[PDB]
Amino acid sequence: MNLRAAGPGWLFCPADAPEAFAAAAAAADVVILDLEDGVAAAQKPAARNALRDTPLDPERTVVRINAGGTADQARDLEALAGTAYTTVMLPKAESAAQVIELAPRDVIALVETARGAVCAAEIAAADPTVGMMWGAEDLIATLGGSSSRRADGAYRDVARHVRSTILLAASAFGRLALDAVHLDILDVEGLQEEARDAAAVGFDVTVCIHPSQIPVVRKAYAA
Amino acid sequence: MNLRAAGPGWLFCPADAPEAFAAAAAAADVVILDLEDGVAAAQKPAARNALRDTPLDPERTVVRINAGGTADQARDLEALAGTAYTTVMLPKAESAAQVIELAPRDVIALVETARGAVCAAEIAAADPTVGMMWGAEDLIATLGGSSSRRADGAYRDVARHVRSTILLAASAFGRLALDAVHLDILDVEGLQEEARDAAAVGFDVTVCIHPSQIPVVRKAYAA
Amino acid sequence: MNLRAAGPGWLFCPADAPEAFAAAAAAADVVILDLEDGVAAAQKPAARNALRDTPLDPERTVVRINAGGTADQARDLEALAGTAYTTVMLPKAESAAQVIELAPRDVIALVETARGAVCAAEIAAADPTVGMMWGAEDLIATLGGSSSRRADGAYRDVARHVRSTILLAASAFGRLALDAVHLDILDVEGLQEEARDAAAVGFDVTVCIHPSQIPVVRKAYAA
Repeated sequence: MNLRAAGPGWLFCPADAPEAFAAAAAAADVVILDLEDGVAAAQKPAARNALRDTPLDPERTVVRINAGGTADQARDLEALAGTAYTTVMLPKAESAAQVIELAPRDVIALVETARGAVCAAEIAAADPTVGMMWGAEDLIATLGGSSSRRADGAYRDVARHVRSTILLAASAFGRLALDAVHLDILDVEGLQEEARDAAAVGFDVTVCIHPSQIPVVRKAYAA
Repeated sequence: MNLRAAGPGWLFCPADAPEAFAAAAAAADVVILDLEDGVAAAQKPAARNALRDTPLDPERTVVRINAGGTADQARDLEALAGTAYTTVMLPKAESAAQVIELAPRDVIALVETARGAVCAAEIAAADPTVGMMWGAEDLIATLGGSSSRRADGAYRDVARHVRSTILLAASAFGRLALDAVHLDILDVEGLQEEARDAAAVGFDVTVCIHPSQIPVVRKAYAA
Repeated sequence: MNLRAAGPGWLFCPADAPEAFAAAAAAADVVILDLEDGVAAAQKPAARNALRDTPLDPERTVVRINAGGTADQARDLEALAGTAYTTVMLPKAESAAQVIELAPRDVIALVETARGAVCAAEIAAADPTVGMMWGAEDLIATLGGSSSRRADGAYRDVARHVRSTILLAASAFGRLALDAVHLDILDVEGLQEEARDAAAVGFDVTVCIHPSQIPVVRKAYAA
């Protein structure tokens, strides 16, 4: 894809909700159709049919698949064979090997565990990689913690550490850098603060979970 | 050991003070009997006899030995042969090789130098490792600095950087993560702040230097 | 050189301004004569003649050359052959290989790109390296960003992350650690804050762009 030519506003859309695909695509620069956490276990088969029967522009759509080694991932790759999509987002990306095994597709590696952070440069360097993203929620969960943000709302240090790690790793290997979702959708002040910072430090994209976030991201990345 | 089954409150006890061993063990989840800085050069021989003649429960006790390559470390390992202890804490841990050479014992690697930080993942991955700890005092000392904390009491950036480095490295390799000692014992406010943060980001343990710290650690790690 | 014996106040002096070399050397502990950004494309040939015809004490002077693989770097190394200088500062240092290729000279590697940060330990370990420096301006520029500092004047997280990375990498390999320039020359409050922090965490040097900065650096590093 020409991912860098598309704007900074990427938007997750659960793949079991095809009646929303068209609105997502007109609201966003790029849509991430999601087969992992946006979709309940029981509705994943249905998401996979929707992925095949309701297409979006493949130059502006990526698919978030399930994690390395899972049965769900194998079922997802089977469903993708029926589409025109070329670019997948790998959750819980923990090794170069997990990226390589997705060739010949392009991969955005979403690093949200300790192992992924420690191996960030190896992941970024892997031949299929075209982008690196980070997520604070599952990072804190898999570390054994309870809260990604302190009381005043700033990320805790380890999240801030991983953020920089992934920005550097992506940029060292010429990859797109994607900043993490702002989970408090109505907190537009917080999102503006993060997206302006993201833009200023050289993130390419801030990923969004609701269409209302897109304008604020696009404005933050203006100059 | 089943270190994860024991609580979050670990407590250093100088090994030259056997009259205190029993009180330490009833106050703490785990006791670290110390052969390094808690004991003066001249009293180390005596600590080593105390280590042999006054035993603690080996399921709930670890021994802090001296650093790699030192004569003191060799004398410590000789004294440990006479005990039931299985798990040692290696100060100034700087390489996988320093951990490997302690096999077949289990090792908590205490990283408190630049080299240890740079090599954190290699240290964490080493087969004997069961835990990773960090210490800010000797990190700053060996870097050539003078102060681990700024005027408002927060750690300086490099300490905060090492903290996250060791949390990630431990968690990437399935190891226990131990947060650094709060040296200002009477500053219970500061300890509560650090331990609640430690718990929230997935530290398993906060290490203590005085029995009064244990309750505050155990409460911070509650939920 | 005996770089550690010289003071903490290093000062850049554009190499096209030889009428200023003597004043720079009396104002500073060490002078960095600059062939890269302090000198415009058209004046570089002239800088190189000045470097040869107006000598400074080689025990107290280093030369900032141009980047790896550039024609300018090759012209710089040709000009240096005519001098008594032994120690060069490599901008945009990105690999051990870029340092090795400068042997047998001593090298201060100035890390100011993502690749340099990711490869910091490899760079520090390289045999010619005697020092590591970082720069926030070109780090942010090459990452694709616009601002190294937030509104309240603190560095953005990625700069703070690289700072610590380079301090650790230098110290892990016994190298001098050089803290980044304070670009707002008249902001002596900001420089004092950074230099006192630098000194406290074990930086050896804070690099300066104007002679007025030297006293404030030397006082910050006192004890």
